[PDB]
Amino acid sequence: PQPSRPRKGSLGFGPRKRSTSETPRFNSWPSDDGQPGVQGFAGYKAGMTHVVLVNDEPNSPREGMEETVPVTVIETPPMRAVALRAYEDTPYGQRPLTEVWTDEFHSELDRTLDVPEDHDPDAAEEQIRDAHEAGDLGDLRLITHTVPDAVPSVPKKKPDVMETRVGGGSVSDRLDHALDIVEDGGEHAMNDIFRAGEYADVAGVTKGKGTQGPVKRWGVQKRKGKHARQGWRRRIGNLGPWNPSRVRSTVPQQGQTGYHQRTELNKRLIDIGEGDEPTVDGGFVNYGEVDGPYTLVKGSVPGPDKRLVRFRPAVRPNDQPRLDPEVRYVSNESNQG
Amino acid sequence: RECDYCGTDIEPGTGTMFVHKDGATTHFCSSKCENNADLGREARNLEWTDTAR
Amino acid sequence: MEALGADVTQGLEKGSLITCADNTGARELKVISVHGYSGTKNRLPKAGLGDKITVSVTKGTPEMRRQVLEAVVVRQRKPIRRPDGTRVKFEDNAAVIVDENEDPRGTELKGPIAREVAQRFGSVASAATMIV
RNA sequence: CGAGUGGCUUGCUACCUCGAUGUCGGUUCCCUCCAUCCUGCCCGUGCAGAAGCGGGCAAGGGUGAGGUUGUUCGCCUAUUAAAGGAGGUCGUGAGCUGGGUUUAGACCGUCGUGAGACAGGUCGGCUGCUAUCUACUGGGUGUGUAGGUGUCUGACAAGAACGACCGUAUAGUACGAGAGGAACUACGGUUGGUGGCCACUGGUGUACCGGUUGUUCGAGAGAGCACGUGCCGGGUAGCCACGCCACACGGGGUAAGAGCUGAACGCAUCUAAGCUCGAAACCCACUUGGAAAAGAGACACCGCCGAGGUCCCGCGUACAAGACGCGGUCGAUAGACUCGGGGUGUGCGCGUCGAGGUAACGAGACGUUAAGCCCACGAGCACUAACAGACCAA
RNA sequence: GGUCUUAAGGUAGCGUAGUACCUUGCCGCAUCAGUAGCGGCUUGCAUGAAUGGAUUAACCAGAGCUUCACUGUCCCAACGUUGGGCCCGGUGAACUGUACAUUCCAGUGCGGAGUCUGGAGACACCCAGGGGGAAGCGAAGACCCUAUGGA
RNA sequence: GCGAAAGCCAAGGCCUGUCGGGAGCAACCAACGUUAGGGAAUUCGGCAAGUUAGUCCCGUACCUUCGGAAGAAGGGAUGCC
RNA sequence: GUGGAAGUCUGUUAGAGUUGGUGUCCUACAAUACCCUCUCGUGAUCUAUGUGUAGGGGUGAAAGGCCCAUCGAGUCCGGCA
Ligand SMILES: [Cl-]
Ligand SMILES: [Cl-]
Ligand SMILES: [K+]
Ligand SMILES: [Mg+2]
Ligand SMILES: [Mg+2]
Ligand SMILES: [Mg+2]
Ligand SMILES: [Mg+2]
Ligand SMILES: [Mg+2]
Ligand SMILES: [Mg+2]
Ligand SMILES: [Mg+2]
Ligand SMILES: [Mg+2]
Ligand SMILES: [Mg+2]
Ligand SMILES: [Mg+2]
Ligand SMILES: [Mg+2]
Ligand SMILES: [Mg+2]
Ligand SMILES: [Mg+2]
Ligand SMILES: [Mg+2]
Ligand SMILES: [Mg+2]
Ligand SMILES: [Mg+2]
Ligand SMILES: [Mg+2]
Ligand SMILES: [Mg+2]
Ligand SMILES: [Mg+2]
Ligand SMILES: [Mg+2]
Ligand SMILES: [Mg+2]
Ligand SMILES: [Mg+2]
Ligand SMILES: [Mg+2]
Ligand SMILES: [Mg+2]
Ligand SMILES: [Mg+2]
Ligand code: NA
Ligand code: NA
Ligand code: NA
Ligand code: NA
Ligand code: NA
Ligand code: NA
Ligand code: NA
Ligand code: NA
Ligand code: NA
Ligand code: NA
Ligand code: NA
Ligand code: NA
Ligand code: NA
Ligand code: NA
Ligand code: NA
Ligand code: NA
Ligand code: NA
Ligand code: NA
Ligand SMILES: [Sr+2]
Ligand SMILES: [Sr+2]
Ligand SMILES: [Sr+2]
Ligand SMILES: [Sr+2]
Ligand SMILES: [Sr+2]
Ligand SMILES: [Sr+2]
Ligand SMILES: [Sr+2]
Ligand SMILES: [Sr+2]
Ligand SMILES: [Sr+2]
Ligand SMILES: [Sr+2]
Ligand SMILES: [Sr+2]
Ligand SMILES: [Sr+2]
Ligand SMILES: [Sr+2]
Ligand SMILES: [Sr+2]
Ligand SMILES: [Sr+2]
Ligand SMILES: [Sr+2]
Ligand SMILES: [Sr+2]
Ligand SMILES: [Sr+2]
Ligand SMILES: [Sr+2]
Ligand SMILES: [Sr+2]
Ligand SMILES: [Sr+2]
Ligand SMILES: [Sr+2]
Ligand SMILES: [Sr+2]
Ligand SMILES: [Sr+2]
Ligand SMILES: [Sr+2]
Ligand SMILES: [Sr+2]
Ligand SMILES: [Sr+2]
Ligand SMILES: [Sr+2]
Ligand SMILES: [Sr+2]
Ligand SMILES: [Sr+2]
Ligand SMILES: [Sr+2]
Ligand SMILES: [Sr+2]
Ligand SMILES: [Sr+2]
Ligand SMILES: [Sr+2]
Ligand SMILES: [Sr+2]
Ligand SMILES: [Sr+2]
Ligand SMILES: [Sr+2]
Ligand SMILES: [Sr+2]
Repeated sequence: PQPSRPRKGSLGFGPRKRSTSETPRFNSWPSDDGQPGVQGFAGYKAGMTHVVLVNDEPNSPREGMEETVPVTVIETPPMRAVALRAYEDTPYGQRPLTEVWTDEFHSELDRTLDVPEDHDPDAAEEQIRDAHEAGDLGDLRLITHTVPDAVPSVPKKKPDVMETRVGGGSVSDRLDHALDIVEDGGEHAMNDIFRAGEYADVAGVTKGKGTQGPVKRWGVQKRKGKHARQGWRRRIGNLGPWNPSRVRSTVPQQGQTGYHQRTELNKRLIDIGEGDEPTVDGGFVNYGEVDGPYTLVKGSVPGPDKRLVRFRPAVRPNDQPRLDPEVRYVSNESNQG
Repeated sequence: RECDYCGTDIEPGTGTMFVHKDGATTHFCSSKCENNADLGREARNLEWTDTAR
Repeated sequence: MEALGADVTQGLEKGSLITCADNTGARELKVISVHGYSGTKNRLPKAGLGDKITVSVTKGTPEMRRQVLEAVVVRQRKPIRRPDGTRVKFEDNAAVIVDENEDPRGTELKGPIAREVAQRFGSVASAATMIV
């Protein structure tokens, strides 16, 4: 009778093409509530290990008991909020108005940008504050970059640059807050933004797998029984009915799979530290050793080891925060074996 | 916990526990041990085992 | 149902033949259905530790044979995961015949039972000799 | 009895096609319709409750597994929130199947003097093609906007990114004589769907290590062949699912419906103007694509004798070509080496033992030996190789 | 009906059959559930004695059914091996071609349109792909009817 | 080894079942290896694949034309010194 | 116990054949091929060469099979434009 069955794969993550920027780009930011503050940070994926935690959930039958939890280790050294960009509201949406830069730049930012030699931070600030007076000011964001050099396991030195919105109290106050960070040198850390136990949304470009067929790429069945021995094993039944006389873009076909941007919601931050406590014996496979600022994210994170991952305060958390979970054990057993 | 087979310590958050027919219980640290046990080999007769050692 | 307290990889399907761990007179049971389950196209309905299932008696006493009864899976060969990460697996797949109220039809259970199961069906537990 | 709508059944017609548009059923994969089976929100009841029964809005999602039969259909079984129906050349054979129908062989019953026949039954019985165009899934090169780097905007576009269930508290409460027996709300979990990931468990692993059969190199040692591992055991990286993680609340506008104010019609009236509410449905929220959006975009800095770029070289977080990303002595990018971290399971040789045997000989055991062999990982380390160098450029 | 056509009026056996339309006949077995299968019943639409009946050990790449064992047939797919596929040197065909051709949604039309009408969309070229459409290519339809055709 | 069987090796013949080079070498296809738990649920149908296997000892039903059925079935053993 | 019969059994001995895969191929290696599975293999067996039967005629353990890629009446040329 032709039983029903959901379609193969989601139509919400396409087209399934190769990502334009390996550096993830958030398409949304948290709401403005608490004191002003940068709404995101970044780091490089290292690998996974597991930890043993004391159950936090006050609604759990296991509250207060040992619990093994998988963790992905992300090296999160300090970043540099190098500039302050202002957006003005226009009939055609938000548009960049101007930027306020600094003087102190990391020694290798010149591997990506044409660092400013002659800039005027006051004319820019002036224009911005004037825009606020006029009431045409759109959100405020910081031009941020990473310091790959601080991470030995990562070969690159060329910083990765991304823009991160600044949210918070009143615009006047966060505008002032933004200028403060920038002017210093822009140096800020994971602490300044997140606290262990909070929920973050992680974004990253998935592991690439080049071209793959419909079975792997879309999860369609393989031909079954006798149908698998006639010359077709991993090909779909048909590309569509007689009419419409065309192939719809909705039918599962071969193509690029992997290396797509993905934003994974509600990842609990288990612990933010520095040192080599999470590192693994023999070294993380295909990565290296960790000994410095790091963040332990609960579960999995998109991308291969070494890829740039971005954090943001969760924009749609399902649960309340239970800060600083008690970590009783952090596995350091070799990941080879 | 120690591996009821080779003797080494079992990394927490790891290993398997096999429940025998009569209700007994054997905690294995890895497949290697389980597999040698399945072959009918005794840990004391295998040089690489802590037990043996 | 009440949270089991462990992660289960169903190791049985509709049609699987399993051991009846009790003294009801039924020796072997065949899985016909899984309570509360609804699968997907082409998917064989699966059952594992803790599930209540409808069964038909394949081997046993004349009076029991062919009867269609309810039961509870108490042991399975495919591993399950406990909160602490350890996996647990049994020597066989077994179930216990139970009635409309989930009370064991038999008078004695044979072999060990999983703590997780005992906790969900207390009366079944209050009949077990060993609880692993 | 009367009036209609559909084009799912059947019939009728012979308009299209006989220099051929391959049958039924199934399968796989995609889109849709609503006359709604479930799920959401409602109205009535011969509505106490619980539950039924009937009706309204509503197509977001779901609608599954099995036994006979080629079957469609249908009958039957256990599950289920429910296991709805229909269109797409009765969607789908330049996709599959070939069980039925529908060639040639053969049998039975019936018919026929006979050859032979019979939507009667029965056993057997063939499925060609290297894609030109178009269509779509992905990947490039150019031109246009009109020197370079980095960061963005967001017109538009896609989504189900989420659907459903069980359980606990509420509560043995409301209701009811009792039997029976709710809800709001807050929680825990399961299932189907979705995206990603490998610490854990599992699979693989013709890297690797070991055991061992036949045979050949005289034995030993060490090896070849026995199909891309002779066979067996274990298994690293990697890849994977059977493993693990994540997948809203809340706004805004409505339908059916419940109402407010309110007149035509002094009254009344949810409606005519106005207004308050109100669906899993609509819009927003969230994710993904997106400067070729021809109004062809915005910002900052750098540069026009040089910013930037190409060739070249060492490589992969990338990869069918192309593309992409990193490093190039201001260096740890690759290899060697040594540590570390892993796999296997105790090497050759020698010494003791060894059932025996005059002796020769001797399977095998213990010791040396956590040995030997091996590693697609990490660290250290400039030892080797990233040299030398050529060119474009407002 | 308790003979009549046309000579006789179906005996032993077998029987819902490779023959039974009705039909998934009815009872039973077996299965959670069996239009199947086997046993029984049997008035046989339309069995039946060398148009041979019945029956049957042995035999069978003959048709149907059940059970034990086993298994990636399936749940639900994964990883690996060899040869191709992809890039490079060399060699180097064929099928097919009225023309034009970047199409999509509707409509119209000899009622089944890339080309007509109205809109929508559409910068050119190239690589790989699985085959929706060109009522795709291949063969002057083996079906059906017609011919004062053939065998 | 039962063997004119398999497998390996001589004498003898050959590298001409005659295009090569390159990418850890993707999708997809042809042959094929290994797959946890379930075990025919798949399908018209166990189609395909698999299971069993050589030899010796024990033991072997219905039925039968007394030949057979029969290697019925089922159970045990198997090297080296 | 001897004996060693059999249109007897197993058997890729030679040799003959072809159940299934509806596998590969299907502008092929091939106008009937390839691989695995499968059947026969002391006889109504298989096989070479010679020889005979000729077209409304042969030959046929019978399928309208075969008689030089064609047979419900061969092929060639002629009747014939
Ligand atoms: Cl299929
Ligand atoms: Cl079921
Ligand atoms: K026709
Ligand atoms: Mg590992
Ligand atoms: Mg481990
Ligand atoms: Mg199905
Ligand atoms: Mg006509
Ligand atoms: Mg056609
Ligand atoms: Mg309606
Ligand atoms: Mg009610
Ligand atoms: Mg829909
Ligand atoms: Mg059709
Ligand atoms: Mg077609
Ligand atoms: Mg075809
Ligand atoms: Mg084809
Ligand atoms: Mg048939
Ligand atoms: Mg004939
Ligand atoms: Mg006919
Ligand atoms: Mg047939
Ligand atoms: Mg019968
Ligand atoms: Mg007679
Ligand atoms: Mg004609
Ligand atoms: Mg005819
Ligand atoms: Mg004639
Ligand atoms: Mg398996
Ligand atoms: Mg089926
Ligand atoms: Mg077979
Ligand atoms: Mg002759
Ligand atoms: Na084929
Ligand atoms: Na078609
Ligand atoms: Na009508
Ligand atoms: Na709906
Ligand atoms: Na059915
Ligand atoms: Na058609
Ligand atoms: Na079809
Ligand atoms: Na076909
Ligand atoms: Na078909
Ligand atoms: Na609303
Ligand atoms: Na007769
Ligand atoms: Na025969
Ligand atoms: Na397989
Ligand atoms: Na096509
Ligand atoms: Na040559
Ligand atoms: Na005798
Ligand atoms: Na054959
Ligand atoms: Na003739
Ligand atoms: Sr269909
Ligand atoms: Sr960004
Ligand atoms: Sr966006
Ligand atoms: Sr085929
Ligand atoms: Sr069409
Ligand atoms: Sr035609
Ligand atoms: Sr409607
Ligand atoms: Sr309802
Ligand atoms: Sr039909
Ligand atoms: Sr019917
Ligand atoms: Sr039929
Ligand atoms: Sr017929
Ligand atoms: Sr047929
Ligand atoms: Sr132009
Ligand atoms: Sr309740
Ligand atoms: Sr009561
Ligand atoms: Sr070999
Ligand atoms: Sr063997
Ligand atoms: Sr209203
Ligand atoms: Sr542009
Ligand atoms: Sr009679
Ligand atoms: Sr006979
Ligand atoms: Sr036009
Ligand atoms: Sr192709
Ligand atoms: Sr030789
Ligand atoms: Sr040559
Ligand atoms: Sr292996
Ligand atoms: Sr079957
Ligand atoms: Sr079946
Ligand atoms: Sr035996
Ligand atoms: Sr013979
Ligand atoms: Sr065939
Ligand atoms: Sr085969
Ligand atoms: Sr052929
Ligand atoms: Sr034979
Ligand atoms: Sr002989
Ligand atoms: Sr011929
Ligand atoms: Sr002539």
